[PDB]
Amino acid sequence: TELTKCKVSHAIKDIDGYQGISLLEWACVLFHTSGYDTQAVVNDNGSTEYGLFQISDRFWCKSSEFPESENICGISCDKLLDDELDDDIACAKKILAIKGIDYWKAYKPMCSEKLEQWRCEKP
Amino acid sequence: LTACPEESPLLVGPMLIEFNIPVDLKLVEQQNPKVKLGGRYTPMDCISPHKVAIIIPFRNRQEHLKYWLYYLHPILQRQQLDYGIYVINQAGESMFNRAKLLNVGFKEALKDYDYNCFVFSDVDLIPMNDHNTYRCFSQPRHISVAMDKFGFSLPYVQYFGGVSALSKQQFLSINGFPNNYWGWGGEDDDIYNRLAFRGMSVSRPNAVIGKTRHIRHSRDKKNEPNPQRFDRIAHTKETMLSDGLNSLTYMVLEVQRYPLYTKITVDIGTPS
Ligand SMILES: O=c1ccn([C@@H]2O[C@H](COP(=O)(O)OP(=O)(O)O[C@H]3O[C@H](CO)[C@H](O)[C@H](O)[C@H]3O)[C@@H](O)[C@H]2O)c(=O)[nH]1
Ligand SMILES: O=c1ccn([C@@H]2O[C@H](COP(=O)(O)OP(=O)(O)O)[C@@H](O)[C@H]2O)c(=O)[nH]1
Ligand SMILES: [Ca+2]
Ligand SMILES: [Ca+2]
Repeated sequence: TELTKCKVSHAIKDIDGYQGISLLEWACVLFHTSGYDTQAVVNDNGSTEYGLFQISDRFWCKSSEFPESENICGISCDKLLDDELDDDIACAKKILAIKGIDYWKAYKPMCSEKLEQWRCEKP
Repeated sequence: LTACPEESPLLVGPMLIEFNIPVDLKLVEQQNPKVKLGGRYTPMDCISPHKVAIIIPFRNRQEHLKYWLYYLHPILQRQQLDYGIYVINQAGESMFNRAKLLNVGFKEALKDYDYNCFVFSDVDLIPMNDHNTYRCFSQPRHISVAMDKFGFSLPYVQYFGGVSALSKQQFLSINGFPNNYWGWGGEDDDIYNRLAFRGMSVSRPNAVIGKTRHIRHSRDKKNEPNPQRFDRIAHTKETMLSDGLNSLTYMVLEVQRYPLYTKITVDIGTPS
């Protein structure tokens, strides 16, 4: 499902400030990463990225296309293609703790300025 | 005859845009007797200072073009523009290169006429209000500001995709658009970067005047998101000097002059 900026911000509140990344920055990163589509599926090649966070099967989730994956998040990549973001968030936190915000390539070029536009004012 | 008024008296404001009834380009021609071979139109009433080449990147989107032409020709004539329509068709089946095709359009359109304004438009976006003039302004113009696919709201302030217009001088100023963005996304952000590096800001109509309809469609093969887009967008400052109008190379395979547009099929190479 294609979510809205506020739907996302409300859904991922628990990640605010984690590893120093704010909600504004996450709202920005996720828009550019998956357009807020929880069912986004994209390749580079030889590997595939899933969901809102575009979590890759190369090292993070296990996919049928690459069952030998390290599967660091301990999860089927299909669990990253639905509207329940709790498991996507736990996996993203692992990536953040292990690799860092740099996993998300849109952060630097797109989310280094004009962060205020990403604010959600809906209680 | 004298200069056209700053605002056109023929404008009707909001319009109902739907893709239900199939389009017949033949009827479209009938309904637009004043458009000349190659999709050229020049006001007979007054003199327009806007010599606009409308450039559309294209490949296997003939059905969308029909709707585009069906709606835009009436609109552009109402906007009193001295315009020409150019559909740059990418031959072959390599990754789509939108920005490179837009550069081809710029150079090719200039062979036909002394254009001073270039509108670059996706083949599937139709403006819903004719007050959203398809022409150039003092600053680069972002036209499709309120797309129904984005909830009729600009996705982000630095967004420059969809439909935009650069005067000839603004375009020359940034060395045109990049030729190295293959596959989907990022090229519009690189263009935004280029404009900003040259000290320009983005001019836009408000979100009501800028309402735009998108023709929903399945994604095309050969235009999958570009894996290098974010890394490329972060280096525009340096690559814009060496990748643009000045490094553009392509081969023309065919030029078609139809009554509603000029379609140039080109071989623009492959990712290198
Ligand atoms: O096979 C193809 C692919 C693309 N196009 C042309 O390229 C435009 C954009 O491609 P898509 O419609 O698939 O992509 P988006 O709808 O996701 O478009 C948005 O993202 C693009 C990113 O590369 C541009 O920035 C574009 O201006 C912006 O509206 C099309 O409208 C069309 O004019 C074709 O004609 N055939
Ligand atoms: O101004 C125009 C443009 C196109 N066509 C019709 O559209 C067809 C196909 O045009 P084109 O080659 O651009 O389409 P493609 O074959 O590439 O789908 C023509 O043969 C005509 O029947 C027309 O009648 N008037
Ligand atoms: Ca999930
Ligand atoms: Ca589209």
